[PDB]
Amino acid sequence: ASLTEIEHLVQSVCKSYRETCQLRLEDLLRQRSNIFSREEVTGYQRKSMWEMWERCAHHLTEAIQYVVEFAKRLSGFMELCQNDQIVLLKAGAMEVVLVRMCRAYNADNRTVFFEGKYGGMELFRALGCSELISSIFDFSHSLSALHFSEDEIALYTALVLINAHRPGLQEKRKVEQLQYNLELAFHHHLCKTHRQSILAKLPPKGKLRSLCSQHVERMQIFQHLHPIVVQAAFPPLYKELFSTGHKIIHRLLQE
Ligand SMILES: Cc1c(CN2CCN(C(=O)C3CCCC3)[C@@H](C)C2)cc(F)cc1NC(=O)c1cccc(C#N)c1
Repeated sequence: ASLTEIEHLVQSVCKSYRETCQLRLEDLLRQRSNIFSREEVTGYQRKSMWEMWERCAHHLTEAIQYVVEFAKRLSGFMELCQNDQIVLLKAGAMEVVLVRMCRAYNADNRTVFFEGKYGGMELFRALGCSELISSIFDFSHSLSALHFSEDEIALYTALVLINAHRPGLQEKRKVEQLQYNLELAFHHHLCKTHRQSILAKLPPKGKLRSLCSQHVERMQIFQHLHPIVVQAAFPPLYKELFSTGHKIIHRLLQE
């Protein structure tokens, strides 16, 4: 790629992201005074572990589905073979969702948007995975310290997804070339806006992987203790991507 095509790639990624956000950033910031009362928080904490897991699993499936659309809209992704399309989504989808969580994070009061209002991490105590919750909140705290623009989150999450080191890629070189162009795009936009300082502050790739594997771990614990719940009440896309016990992704991609 030459320079003018890199700048074209920057706009293409920013637009693909814009069209595939679960909510506009405005909508998330207009709601910041809308906070769960002490009684609604006690309601969340008195809920059973399995109902809370189901409501979070449902919420994650919606977020993941917008990430699939982002991938379908992302320049060059549909050109990869279906096997690498699925390998990339299987590994990266939760990661992009983890990065995207910071838009719904309010670092003043340390609350997150969840089912219509903002609450702190004590909302999720019924999950019984307080370590993972703390890590997500801290991760989201770190990303918010960097004051990402929407364009930056667009470019960063594109690289989070288009990772040519994912085990199982059949056209590894074709993914590396796409990855290189997106990296060029990202770094060009950072340079043009005088934001290269954030390069040293981005989370290591082992942190995003750590959060994901912890998600799979705590969920496998939960599913062991409640196997019918996951079978009966968890969204199919969520079970495919994560549980012990490629086809919904297949159809999401075909459509
Ligand atoms: C809810 C939320 C948490 C809390 N966290 C606990 C449960 N979860 C798990 O993974 C649990 C850990 C293992 C199983 C479930 C996450 C889903 C969420 C942190 C955070 F930083 C942001 C959010 N909310 C959003 O990001 C959000 C919500 C609605 C719309 C949009 C948009 N656009 C974004």
